[PDB]
Amino acid sequence: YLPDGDIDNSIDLSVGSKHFLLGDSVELSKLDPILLALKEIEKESGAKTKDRIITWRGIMRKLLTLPYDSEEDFVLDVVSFDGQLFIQFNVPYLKSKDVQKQGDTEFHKKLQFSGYKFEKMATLPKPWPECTRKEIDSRAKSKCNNIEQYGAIVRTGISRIKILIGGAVACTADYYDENDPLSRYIELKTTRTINQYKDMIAFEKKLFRTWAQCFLLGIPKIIYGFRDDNCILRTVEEFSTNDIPLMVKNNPLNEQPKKENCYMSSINFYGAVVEWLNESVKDDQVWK
Amino acid sequence: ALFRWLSRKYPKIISPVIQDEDVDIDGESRPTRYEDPNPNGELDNLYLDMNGIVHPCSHVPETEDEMMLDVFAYTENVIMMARPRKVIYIAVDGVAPRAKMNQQRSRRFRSAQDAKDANEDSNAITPGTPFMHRLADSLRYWAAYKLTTDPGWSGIEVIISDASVPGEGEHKIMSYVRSLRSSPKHDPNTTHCIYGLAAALIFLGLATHEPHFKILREDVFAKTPFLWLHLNILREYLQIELNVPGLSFPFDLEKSIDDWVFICFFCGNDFLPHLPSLDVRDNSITTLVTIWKQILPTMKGYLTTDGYLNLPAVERLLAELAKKEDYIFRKRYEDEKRSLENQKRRKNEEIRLWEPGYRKRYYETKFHTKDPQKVKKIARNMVQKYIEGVSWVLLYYYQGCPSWNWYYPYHYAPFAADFVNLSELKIEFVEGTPFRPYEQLMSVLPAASSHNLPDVFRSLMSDANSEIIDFYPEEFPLDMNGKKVIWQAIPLLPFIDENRLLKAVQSKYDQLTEDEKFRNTNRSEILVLGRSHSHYPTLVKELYEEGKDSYEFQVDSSGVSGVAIKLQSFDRSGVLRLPVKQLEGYRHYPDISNRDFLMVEFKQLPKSHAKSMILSGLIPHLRRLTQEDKDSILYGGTNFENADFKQYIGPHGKSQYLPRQGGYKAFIQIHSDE
Amino acid sequence: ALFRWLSRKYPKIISPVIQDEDVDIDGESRPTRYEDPNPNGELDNLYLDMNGIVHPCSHPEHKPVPETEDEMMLDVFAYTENVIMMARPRKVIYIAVDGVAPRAKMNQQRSRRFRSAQDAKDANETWDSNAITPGTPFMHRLADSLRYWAAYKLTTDPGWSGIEVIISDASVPGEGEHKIMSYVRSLRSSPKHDPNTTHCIYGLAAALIFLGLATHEPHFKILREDVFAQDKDKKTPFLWLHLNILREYLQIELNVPGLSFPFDLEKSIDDWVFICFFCGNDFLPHLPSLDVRDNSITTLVTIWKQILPTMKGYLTTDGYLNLPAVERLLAELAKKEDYIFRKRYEDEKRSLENQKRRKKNEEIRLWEPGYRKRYYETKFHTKDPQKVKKIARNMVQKYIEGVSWVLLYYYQGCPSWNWYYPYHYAPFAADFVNLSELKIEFVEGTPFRPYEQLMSVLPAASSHNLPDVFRSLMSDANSEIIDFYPEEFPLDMNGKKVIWQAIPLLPFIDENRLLKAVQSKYDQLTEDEKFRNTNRSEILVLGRSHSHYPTLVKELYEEGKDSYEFQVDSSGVSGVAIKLQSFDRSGVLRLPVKQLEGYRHYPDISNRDFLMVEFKQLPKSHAKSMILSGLIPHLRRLTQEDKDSILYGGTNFYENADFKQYIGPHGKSQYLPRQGGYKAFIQIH
Repeated sequence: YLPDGDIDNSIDLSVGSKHFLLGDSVELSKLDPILLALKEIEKESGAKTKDRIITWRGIMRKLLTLPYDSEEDFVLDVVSFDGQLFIQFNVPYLKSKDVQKQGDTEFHKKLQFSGYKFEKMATLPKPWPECTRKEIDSRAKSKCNNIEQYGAIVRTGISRIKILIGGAVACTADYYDENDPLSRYIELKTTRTINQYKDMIAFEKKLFRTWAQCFLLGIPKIIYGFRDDNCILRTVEEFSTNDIPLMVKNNPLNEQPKKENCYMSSINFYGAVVEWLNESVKDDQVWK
Repeated sequence: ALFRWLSRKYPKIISPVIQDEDVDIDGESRPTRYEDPNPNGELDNLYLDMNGIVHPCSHVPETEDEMMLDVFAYTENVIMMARPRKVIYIAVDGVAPRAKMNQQRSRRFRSAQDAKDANEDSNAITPGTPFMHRLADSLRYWAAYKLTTDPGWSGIEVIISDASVPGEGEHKIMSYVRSLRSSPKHDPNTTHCIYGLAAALIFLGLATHEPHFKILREDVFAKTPFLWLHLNILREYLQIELNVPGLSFPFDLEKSIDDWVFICFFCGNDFLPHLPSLDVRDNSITTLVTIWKQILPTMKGYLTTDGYLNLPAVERLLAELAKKEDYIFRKRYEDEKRSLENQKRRKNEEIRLWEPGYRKRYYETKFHTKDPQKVKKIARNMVQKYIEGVSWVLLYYYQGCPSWNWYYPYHYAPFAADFVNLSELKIEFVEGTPFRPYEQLMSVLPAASSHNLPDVFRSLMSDANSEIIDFYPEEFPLDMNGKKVIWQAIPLLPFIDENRLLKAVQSKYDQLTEDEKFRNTNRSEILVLGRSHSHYPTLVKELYEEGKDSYEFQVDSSGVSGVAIKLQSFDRSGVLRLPVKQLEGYRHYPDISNRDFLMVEFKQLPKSHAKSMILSGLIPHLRRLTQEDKDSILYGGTNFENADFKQYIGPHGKSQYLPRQGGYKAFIQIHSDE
Repeated sequence: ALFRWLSRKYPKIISPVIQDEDVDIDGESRPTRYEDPNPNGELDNLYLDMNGIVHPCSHPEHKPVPETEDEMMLDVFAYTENVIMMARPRKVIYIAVDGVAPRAKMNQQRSRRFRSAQDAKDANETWDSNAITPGTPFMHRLADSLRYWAAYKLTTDPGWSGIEVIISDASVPGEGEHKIMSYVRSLRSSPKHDPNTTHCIYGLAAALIFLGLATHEPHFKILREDVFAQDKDKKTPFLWLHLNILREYLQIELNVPGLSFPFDLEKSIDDWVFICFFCGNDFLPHLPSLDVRDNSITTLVTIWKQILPTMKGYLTTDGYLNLPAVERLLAELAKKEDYIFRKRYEDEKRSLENQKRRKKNEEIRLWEPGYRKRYYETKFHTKDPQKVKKIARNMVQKYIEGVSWVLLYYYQGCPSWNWYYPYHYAPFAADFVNLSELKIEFVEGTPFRPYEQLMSVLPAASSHNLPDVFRSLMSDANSEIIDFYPEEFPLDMNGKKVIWQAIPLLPFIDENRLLKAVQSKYDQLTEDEKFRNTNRSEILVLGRSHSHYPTLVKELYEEGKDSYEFQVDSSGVSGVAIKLQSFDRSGVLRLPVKQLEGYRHYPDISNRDFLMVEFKQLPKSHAKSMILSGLIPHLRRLTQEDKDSILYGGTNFYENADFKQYIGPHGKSQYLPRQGGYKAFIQIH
């Protein structure tokens, strides 16, 4: 829920950073909730599901972004238990990343806090009709964190392999659609304002990453809150996940035409990676 | 009165209606059809205030049968004029709250004096008359005929709220419109139009906080012409006008509109007398607006929030109004006389408001006493009741009726200097239940309309030994205190005591007939659906096959939410017969069986505390107001048509937000030209 | 034009002068003695501007046309006697004559001077109006005329015992009302100054209203004849213009609530006066969007009201500008530029419509958008965008200097004798941005000699008054400065209504070369001319019967002292006195004007009954602006009626008692009873 008046009110995003919270990366990266969901669904089914790969959305997003966004390195752990695959991060690599975060400056902390704050602003604990003024106005005072969140588990499939992954959901557009929840899901991320060509390039890279994010989960709509360098929200723009490849391709200001579409190449690479993972390991093996 | 000022100050919110002619389909004399595109812009919902049609005045058919057909023909025209596509709400006044009884009582008693001088029926419109019972069934037949005999009425509903449903015309509209917002699935871009003549509609239209709203009425200063009244254009005016600079709290036009609507009720309404220093014709609204803008930066909060007052803030508002009484009163007295010598040179006294100390004379004469303690007691009582009235009215336009029995116990308004220490006052309301129509008839009909009243109750109204005969004087004092004679005359009458009135009336219901007893019981609104409509299979399958007593609703193809209840009186095989005898000179209306429509009892969602903020996912239209239009508002001070009526009125564009500053799309357009 | 707005907006300022003649004292309608009580309230000082009297052309409705100078001299004497009689001062009479005006001023009336020459040529195809200018032999005859009249009035009238008269002839440099302003400030720097001194200026210009408020002396008023009744032999009525009442109005009007700093009506008036200078003044062209007829003063005042609560300080302080503050003021005006220009277009055609039923190329079309670009090349005939940006920005810098220069000139005396505005037009208010970047400085310089100023304002058609030697340098076709004197000049109509308010486009005089040529001709001038081309000091004339008279003789004529600091005295005059070498103690003064029959022949008078001393003021000091200690306010003229009518009047534009009791300092307490005062508590009950 976000009318234009708040956008015109110049909401700050840096307020509350000194009360910011950060959870345990190793604890959060565990596949435990997905395992609980699998245990439940098997309990109703009474038999092992046909799903082959179980993992988090972030790893697959990284895999999609790999052929064209390889600015980071990673180590992933693979366990094939009971004939089904399980992919999670590497705990020593988790410790290394935590050390790097300790070495990281306050810039990243402030930016991630601002992102969580923007998520806080444009969200409501209850649907709009049943809220009250006290809930609406006191949003800026509630302390944010990175522990409590809502996530969803989705079943998909590429080529001939069924895939069962999970991911966090920012919020729903208007309410919960018990018949098609994916239709009403909305994702939120922040970005700096756009003034030069480098701004369009970086924005397009972020669009590619977020498109991978949502399209893997099938989220139709994506919204950014454009904040300035002072962590003050300026404007908000809406996009649909289907229109993103066309918008990038059909950009009237594309001073560098793209002779090749990266979306299809990324999907082909992801399919090849899935085939490689399904074939390389047979049973009861651990790889890296 | 207010309409003239609105036209003068805001010119662009009024536009003529393109009634077109018979030929619309690219010439060749093709008669219009309901499915043809509307030159006035597409519309989703239309709400009808049936009073403007049932009482057209224009003093004339003598029998009911003559005018019912005229009503049907007239209503057919206006529906064709606007062409709603989703819903039609038809509202007929029920029993109004006790507060409006006194105002309605004065209007009727004055008409009694009008008849007496005419000696040297227009009173049957009130709810509870046999004419209402005939009219209520008359609407049902008309709705059924139109649905089953028109290809263009396949997906349009009709909701009927006759005199049986408690509440007045606009209040019925207000409650239903708010109930639509209570459902989380409500489409924000639903366009609304409402037809009526009362000047309150402009204010009530802004209470919904639905930008896609408009009001339809005929040209007062004029085939009869009609004038559109676009409120979304008006919102552009108020947003520009009511944005004062230098604020300690963020600007919020949604709360500003509530404040602006609020002050437009001190100037005048239909529940409380206007303040002695205020008059709409004297441009008193601009006086309050200037004062409200001036004082606002000092305060920390707005006057009202979702219909709830902020007593410390409002006490500040009229504090400096007390600083302008003497100038205002002297202005009137100086100008009143000055106009007299104007005609003379060319080819009230008990108070002398212009002279100082008017406060003593005013209360002493108007109350026939001069004890300072008595005046002090009365004056303090005056303020407490008046603030309650303002509190009661403001709730009545935002949260439905908060009290069915409250009324104003005095004939005059206290001076603005009297409202002090309001925060110490305690305000409480009891909702109660609305009166039965027969009780309402006795409370508002004068002594010269016993025929409309049931014959049993006729004795208790005109008997010399009747226990309420004191409530029925043939001749009454006329406290002029006004322009010259009768323009704002106060019909000084005793206020009806409920206990005396209610005890007597309930002792006479036994000897009545079932037709009258049935006519003296509240009901609920009905809804009729077309055979080809999407919900027709759904409702029948559940309310007539599964045996469900009731069935809930949500936002659907029609756009109507609520609760559906099977109508016991409805027969699946019955045939509707036009109750009015078919006269001549009009189209014959054949009887229609129930195989082509369904009638179901209707209800609204449970009441919820409404919030006066714009809904999510809304899309705004374009803007008439250009820079020149804007400039004339800020710096203009005081001062003395069909383009884009198809793609402009509705929700133009597909983006909820606007392309500004650093937005990606906004970057494209600004760098497209360069 | 402004006076009309003052009359219509502030009603109670004006009050008729009680012109009483042959009062029936004790049943005898004998002529009123000068010592008789004044029905207009007692007055202490009186400052006279000789411009408002010596101008037959200013009032050509009648037929004065004095052929001989003697007629003018005697008519001036009679008029001055009448005006003093109806004024009745008691302490000091100041007589002021225009001197060599500052460089920023004569460029204005040089255009005005040429208009008479331009009209004379067209009319041709009475006395010389241009002869009223410093440096002519006429003033040299007039200067002696004043002194004789001063001596005669003092030595004969019994009531003039305590009066002192100060005469500043045309020889003394400085503009007319500037001298009064400087003199009053000099009396301000004396710690012994009496706060309750009642002053009065006799003038005709509307600028006196603002110059009156600059002094911040509450007991003040201006004497002026009825302008609106003279047009619609008999004694002309005059109007008292009580400034002290105007102080009451502005206190209520300028008291905007909700300010971050304490209210100060004394400080506000300076801001109010400073605003009244954008709308028009003799030194700078008016802003394109500002018209006094359009009530632009009210336009600025409203803008000043809203801009004030946010702005942490007043626009001006003791004659000095606050550049950040003024910049915000013009920004709000910049928004109204488009709107203001529009009405001047419709109201123009609306006026055109009405007359139909009753009976340098312009073409800018200001009412149309984009006028800001079109304005400059239309006037400057240059289409280069680069030049326009450079020219406009530079031309704005001069305008800010002018406002700074003008404001100092009315508060701290003349700041510069050489600055002038080098452009014929004013910039748009939107062009005033980044003001704080600009640097403001001045050079005091020295005033011109009268002969230098004569030719620089006189046209080529009036060289007869000017000395014959210099005529060759200004009339010969081969003169090095003949280009400065074109017979015909282009006139800029500027889209006005009538030609007489056009812009006489003229070249600007090159000061450096002009003086060099002139200094070559000094050696050929006579001694009489050289003396008349030398600046001098003021003259103070004191009567023998005056209380302070023996002191002057005791030192300047017995002790041989060269100077003597007068300081405050019985008359209130302060300064330095210097013995006059020209004056003779044993001589007799004779009237240098041939006597005219029927004009009350004045006998010659010896020097034994008066004294003349060269006079000087106290040294210049940085004068502040706030009321003095010990001041007693007058009785208030407003009782809650005009208080409301000015707070909420908005538009009010649609013979009374004597009101003399509202002029003097009623009461004796410096403060006033209020609330918890002991005297107040006794008074209440």
